Amino acid sequence: LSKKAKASTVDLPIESVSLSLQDLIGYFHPPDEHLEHEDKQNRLRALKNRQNLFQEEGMINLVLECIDRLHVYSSAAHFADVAGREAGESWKSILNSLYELLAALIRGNRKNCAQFSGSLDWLISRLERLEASSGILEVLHCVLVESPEALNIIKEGHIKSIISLLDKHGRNHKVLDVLCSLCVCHGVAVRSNQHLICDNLLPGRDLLLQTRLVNHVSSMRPNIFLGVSEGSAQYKKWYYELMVDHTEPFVTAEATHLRVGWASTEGYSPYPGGGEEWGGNGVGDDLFSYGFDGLHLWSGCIARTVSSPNQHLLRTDDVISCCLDLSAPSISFRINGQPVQGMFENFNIDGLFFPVVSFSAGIKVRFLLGGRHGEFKFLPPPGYA
Amino acid sequence: ILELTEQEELLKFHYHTLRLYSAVCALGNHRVAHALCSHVDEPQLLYAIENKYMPGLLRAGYYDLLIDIHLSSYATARLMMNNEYIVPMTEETKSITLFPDENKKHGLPGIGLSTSLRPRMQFSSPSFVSISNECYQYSPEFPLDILKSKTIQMLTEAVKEGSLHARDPVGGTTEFLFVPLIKLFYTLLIMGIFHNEDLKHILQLIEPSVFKEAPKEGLLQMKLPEPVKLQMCLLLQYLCDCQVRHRIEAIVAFS
Amino acid sequence: KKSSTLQQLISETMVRWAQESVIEDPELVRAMFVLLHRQYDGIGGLVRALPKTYTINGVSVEDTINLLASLGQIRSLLSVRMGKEEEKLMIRGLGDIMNNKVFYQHPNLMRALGMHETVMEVMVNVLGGGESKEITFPKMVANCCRFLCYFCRISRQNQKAMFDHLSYLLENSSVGLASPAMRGSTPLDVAAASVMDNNELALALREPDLEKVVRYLAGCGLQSCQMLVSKGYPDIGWNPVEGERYLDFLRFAVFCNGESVEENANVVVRLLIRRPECFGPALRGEGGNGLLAAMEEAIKIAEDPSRDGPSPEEDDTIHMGNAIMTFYSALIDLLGRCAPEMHLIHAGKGEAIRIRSILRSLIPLGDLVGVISIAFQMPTIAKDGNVVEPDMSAGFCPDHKAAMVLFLDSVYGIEVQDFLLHLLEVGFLPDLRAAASLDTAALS
Amino acid sequence: GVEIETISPGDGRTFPKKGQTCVVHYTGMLQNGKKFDSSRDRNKPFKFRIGKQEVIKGFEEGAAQMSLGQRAKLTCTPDVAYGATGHPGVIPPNATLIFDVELLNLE
Amino acid sequence: NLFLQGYEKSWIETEEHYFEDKLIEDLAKPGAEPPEEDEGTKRVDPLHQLILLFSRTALTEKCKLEEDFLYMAYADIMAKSCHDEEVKSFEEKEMEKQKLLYQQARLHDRGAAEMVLQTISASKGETGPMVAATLKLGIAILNGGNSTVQQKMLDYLKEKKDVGFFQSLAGLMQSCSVLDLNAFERQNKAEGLGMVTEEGSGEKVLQDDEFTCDLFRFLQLLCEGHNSDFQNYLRTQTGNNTTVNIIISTVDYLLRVQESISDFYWYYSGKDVIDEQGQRNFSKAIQVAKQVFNTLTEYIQGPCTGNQQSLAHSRLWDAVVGFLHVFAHMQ
Repeated sequence: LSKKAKASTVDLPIESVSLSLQDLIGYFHPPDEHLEHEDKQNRLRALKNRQNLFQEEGMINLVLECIDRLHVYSSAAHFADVAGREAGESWKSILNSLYELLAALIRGNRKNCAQFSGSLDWLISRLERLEASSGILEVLHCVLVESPEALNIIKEGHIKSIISLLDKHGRNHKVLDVLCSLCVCHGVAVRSNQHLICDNLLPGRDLLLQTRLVNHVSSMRPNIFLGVSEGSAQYKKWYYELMVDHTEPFVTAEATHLRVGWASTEGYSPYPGGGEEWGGNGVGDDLFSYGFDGLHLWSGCIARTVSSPNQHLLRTDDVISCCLDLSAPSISFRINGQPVQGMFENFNIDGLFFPVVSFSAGIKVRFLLGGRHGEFKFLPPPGYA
Repeated sequence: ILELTEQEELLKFHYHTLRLYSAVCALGNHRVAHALCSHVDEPQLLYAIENKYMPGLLRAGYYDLLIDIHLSSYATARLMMNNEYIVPMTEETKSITLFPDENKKHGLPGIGLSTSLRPRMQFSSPSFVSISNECYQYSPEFPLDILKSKTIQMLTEAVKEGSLHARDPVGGTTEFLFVPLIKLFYTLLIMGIFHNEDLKHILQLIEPSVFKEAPKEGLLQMKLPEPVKLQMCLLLQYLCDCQVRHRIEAIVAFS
Repeated sequence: KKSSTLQQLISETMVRWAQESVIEDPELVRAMFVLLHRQYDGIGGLVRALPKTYTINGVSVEDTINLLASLGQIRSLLSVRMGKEEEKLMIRGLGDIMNNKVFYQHPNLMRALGMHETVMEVMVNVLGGGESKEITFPKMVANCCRFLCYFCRISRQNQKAMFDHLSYLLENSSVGLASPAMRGSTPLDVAAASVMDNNELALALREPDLEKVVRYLAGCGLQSCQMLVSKGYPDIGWNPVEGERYLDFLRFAVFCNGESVEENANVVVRLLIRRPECFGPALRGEGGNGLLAAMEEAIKIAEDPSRDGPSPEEDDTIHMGNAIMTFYSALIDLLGRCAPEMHLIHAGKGEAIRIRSILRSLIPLGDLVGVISIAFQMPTIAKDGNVVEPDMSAGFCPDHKAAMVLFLDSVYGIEVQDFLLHLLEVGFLPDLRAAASLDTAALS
Repeated sequence: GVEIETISPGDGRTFPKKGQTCVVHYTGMLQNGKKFDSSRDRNKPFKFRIGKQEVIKGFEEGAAQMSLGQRAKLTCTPDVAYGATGHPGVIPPNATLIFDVELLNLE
Repeated sequence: NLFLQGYEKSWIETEEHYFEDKLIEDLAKPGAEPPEEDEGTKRVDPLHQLILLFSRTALTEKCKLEEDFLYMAYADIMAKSCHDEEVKSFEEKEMEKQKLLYQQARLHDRGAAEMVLQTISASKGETGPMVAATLKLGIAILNGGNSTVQQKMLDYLKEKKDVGFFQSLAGLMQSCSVLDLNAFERQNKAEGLGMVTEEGSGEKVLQDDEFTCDLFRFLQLLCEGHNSDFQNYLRTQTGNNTTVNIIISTVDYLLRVQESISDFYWYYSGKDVIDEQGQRNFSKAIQVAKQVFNTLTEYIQGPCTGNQQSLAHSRLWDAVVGFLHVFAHMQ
């Protein structure tokens, strides 16, 4: 078929090959666990004898040759164009069966795994191919588990190819198992493999799941809902204050969270919009809240450094004056009476707004909402209520 | 991370990731252990050790990661030196006797003056701002006093709770509850960090009646699973080794 | 009842568990019954512990701690695959121990700690890794062999302990024979140190080991050195460099404390005469020229630069004339040491008479007399006044004639005034005259 | 090549002198916000004696620009940071480092 | 340090306390079975579990019999729990016989005979302390000609068609040692030079006489009581693919030991007095040859015509001729 002989002229025993591959896999099937010890040992002895005879007659090289000649076609459709549409159907199944047969031939056999060390490099070269990735991974795992000599051949290129398989195919734990086998074999550590895997997998922090301790953050708000709409009785400018009676910068190893500002609901529901009910997220961690933390304005989980006279993180005896103006959408802040030259504006005003403070543990704060609910320490800006 | 009780695929991948961390730091790779101290830090390790809602696979993986990063090197060194007795001939050495007093009753195993030479325990401070490389000798530091206190407290809680055969063991199974905790305990005991009153409380936890200092039901009476029984066998093996070492030192003193 | 004792508690606990359930874990069963046997064999614990118990005085505590730390590093490096960094670390550790004073002052402590076993394990790992192909990390093998040689030299008990590894070292005797400055850093050197000047171990030496050594010597005498011919040396038909090493090991096997071990000497003589190719091209006994002719051809080779050097201290340049000289000299020395005793000859032992007759048939007296009569190269004073001194490592040396004299005295002996005066006139007196002439201040 | 921002002010007078040991608490983040190092995690103040090349020079002079009792954000470019090589296993090549550093003491 | 080593050699090692019978009795006890009231299939007791562990380890396929201190110690314990050993009454002797039968039943009711057969088979003809302990345990459970133990051993061998057992037996016979004049003369030269014997007796001459005696005593105990089944099976194993003639192997070893005894006779014929070391060597070699002769007699008594013909056509007559020469001159 590669020489372009007529498809009808040359014959592929596709069905015979499939049946023989299934029969060979059954022939090399390992013993079941539930059997008695004597029968299990007899089955293992027979399997080892079969593997030794196949290796001595060189069946592994024949299986490798079949795999190599099947790999010249990139897909079942390509094999169907070259060799017929039934052969195209059977191509992927035959490749999988061939890889399974190779793995069964070499599994648990130290001599066979050691002899596969020379061809180990050829095996890894086709890790990227989706049709053969799983079978190549299983064969590699068996070889690395059994033969230290084959482990001695794996190099930086092979390790990087395995890590690239992780990078391009997603989170597969069998790749991690292969890397563990590379790290340690028969209680003997390979410093080179350990260093390579570390330096080429950990610093990226883009594939493995990353863990961190996060302080719990809770939010408190008054039962006040402010909105703007055409032909509504709602006022449009509002003002309030927050006084920090006490805050401890580091209760834990993570910095204390304290943010003050405004938040918006989704539509006219009383529930705060677009945020997590619990977790480490506070004001300004989504596009429904708008926060100030003394140094940064927070929105959409993004901070922006904002200047102020003697700028500092919110501390003891700090008075933050929050101003909301829905006429022209704007949110402004004053720290200890001095203006903060940063503003939130042109945000969505189709929902109800309310004052909000977000915090981790270690704070004492006081809402000053005016009137009989806290006397203001500064005169509100003109027009604001 | 407590949702990984219900995300199965993420749980499996993260457990194998922890196994990969252990493999890359295995057998005294102090540079890799220092590197891993950046990815899995001491507060994370302590929280994973103590949390009761932790998935069992992740709990075992994090116990193993703590032991492998911070404890395994010195534990293995002391285990290699375990079966050898180099006893200096000092006044302290001449002081040891077989029995504490005239009433020839065995002292509590591991408690008492021991003078045989042991490997020196040294640790390095993990700091990625520092550019010195000497820290690549010795394993990274960990708070051993805090680790001892937490291990004793959780072991007492587990002994009290599992004796009731509760339907909610930490980690989901009695194995997940006891195997990692007893493993970390046995590693600390091998290193010999425990001293005096801590070791007395420990011996009372193992067996209150036998180790009563001259009702309560110890670990050996709790109908344990087979891995837990294996760990207890290791523990009693170490106690017998301590008795043998005391006998050797006293023999030298008399000699 | 309350156990009152950890021993009773453990016994009861293991028995109770075993009768409470059928344990499905073989490891758990093994641990349980090991613990129970420990409880019932408290004597055995001491039986195993006292041999590994060692006491030291207060002044040695710091040095012992440093030695134990180095030994711990070396033991820990057994659990990692050997590489360049591991090689450096263990070389440093072995150097630290060899520089430690407790290593010399407490050989029994080292033997109890089993340091020789650890270093042998490392050497086994390194050699087995690529035993068939080129030896990876030869410097580790050299350092390990040097350490084991020092260990053997420390004490006789250390020598006896290392003697138990003779078979493996003999199987690996050909690791670094061809490389110069690898002298004293080979498994054959370790094997030689395991027997050197120890009559008990020399007598404990058995025939198969000597047969191994003789087989290696025959291989050297029949085939050339493949590495030397790959580095350009002319392809002569034999391997004097390795032949001399094997002959030296046989010399240590047959000669001990200034007296010949008769059993080993007879066995080695029988094996050598059964494999006549062990004697070299001159003494092949079929078409080969005499020993004097071999010495003269080696002289011509040494003073011909093309036949000596590779032509593309010793380093790459192994002087082949000197190598042939040293091979024949070592063979003659070994035979002379294998010669029987004069008291045995006088008593008339048939075995001694037969061995002496065999050696006389091997080596004619005229060959020895002529080789002794061969003249030396002399250090001269140039017109500038500086000493023009020949490189003895590349030419004829007095040690060859010393071996000649040893064989002549042990096998033939000087018993007639005519032969004594003839030998004095031809070979001895010129040497004394030259030594007397070398009595100037600069030339001495 | 170090950019300093005040988080909480110090005395504004007492600064590290040559041959002096700075005792600090720092938290190290990659430029994307991922934490890689922290002395507060280990509960041990970090001590370094200035001018003797103990730490990365970015951290060095950024601390040197700080007054006693001050908390600051230190942005160190890769040239003053580990740079093109990075730090194997923790810091990727060409990484900008942000440090939250508080000078606890001078001794 | 010298005192520590000498004390270990002279007091700790010489300390002997007897616990094997009590330990085996404790391990054979079921534990609170009616109290857990399961009343199902009876669980195997701790001794049965231990014997099963050893049997499984022996049955596991390996290229070499791995040395196991646990197996050695517990095989020694089980062997010592059986024998538990001027003139005696008939009642006393009968009580001793019944006690020995009960002690052997404690082990062979739990698979001990199958375990020792499996360990011998897994030895694969390589002598060692494992094989020595296994042979001692087999002798302990076969002492007195235990018909039940013999029947169990034969039934297991016939069921499993264990050619490896007989191949290992032949290998052990071939590996059994004999007297060595070379070693004896080297030792005499060493003593004449005057070096102190670091080993107690310089036992290298006739390396393992105790092991050889144990092997041939086990073979004799297999056929004790004119057991036609074994005294035919050892000659030929009908149901097996291959057959090893244990009778011929025994007579070959007898020939070897006779040649060695003749070697010592010819060495000592000229000398007026026999040295103490030589006399000890004669004693050990004569003991070994006596055990071999007893084993052959047990092979052929209860007339086993096949064994008789095999020995008649074997090399027995040459060994008998050599022994007759040695007797007629040393008398």
